[PDB]
Amino acid sequence: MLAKRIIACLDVKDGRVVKGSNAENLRDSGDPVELGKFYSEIGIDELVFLDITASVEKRKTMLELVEKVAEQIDIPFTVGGGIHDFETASELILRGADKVSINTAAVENPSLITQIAQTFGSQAVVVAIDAKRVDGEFMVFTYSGKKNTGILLRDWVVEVEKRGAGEILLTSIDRDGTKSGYDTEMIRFVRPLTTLPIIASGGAGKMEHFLEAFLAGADAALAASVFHFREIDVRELKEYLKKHGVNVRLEGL
Repeated sequence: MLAKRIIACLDVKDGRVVKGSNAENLRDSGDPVELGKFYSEIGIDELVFLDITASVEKRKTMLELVEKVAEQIDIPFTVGGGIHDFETASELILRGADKVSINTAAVENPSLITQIAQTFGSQAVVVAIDAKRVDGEFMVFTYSGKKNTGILLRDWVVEVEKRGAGEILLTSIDRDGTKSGYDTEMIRFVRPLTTLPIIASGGAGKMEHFLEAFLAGADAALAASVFHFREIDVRELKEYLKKHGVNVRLEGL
């Protein structure tokens, strides 16, 4: 059966991971190399490096992060945050990013998905879909959740797979950071619409939330807060999930 993955989202500013959380077991929890390597060693399956500024000097600083991270970590990582075009995605993958996450640029140019997939393989292209329920209908939002595109989530999911994406990173904006649970209604809504792996994102607060995301059909669970704020232990989480039938990888724990 398909693997079920636990993925940590590391928010990045100026090539460093947003700090303020005290990893007194680490020398510098702002270092993407040291932090990513640590997560790799404690059982995280993949990383996402999300540039949350996505703007000034982002291009160069993210390239340097990729160069340093790729040579030191042994689990896959995705980069995202303001990847606007094929050349930017290409540079990141060529420097060692395993995957790139595109969102606004994909909505505005869906064949960008296909271009990356054809050059680098579909597995290198993650389409991040940020959605909200708008008057009872799931809609796609771009520009960090500030633009309702008026595109129905249902239609965009189908198009994204048609365009050759390898995975969908499905973020419920309205649960993100709330620690209130993943948007399992959204996950369940998307599940029958695509055969692609769905990375659920936004809302994780406790181990049981991960179980619910997987029961809703997620193939991976992404979380920022619970790892950033050191609220959940990765090994304890995987043991609990495996006990409840979820096909997580316990190797190396």
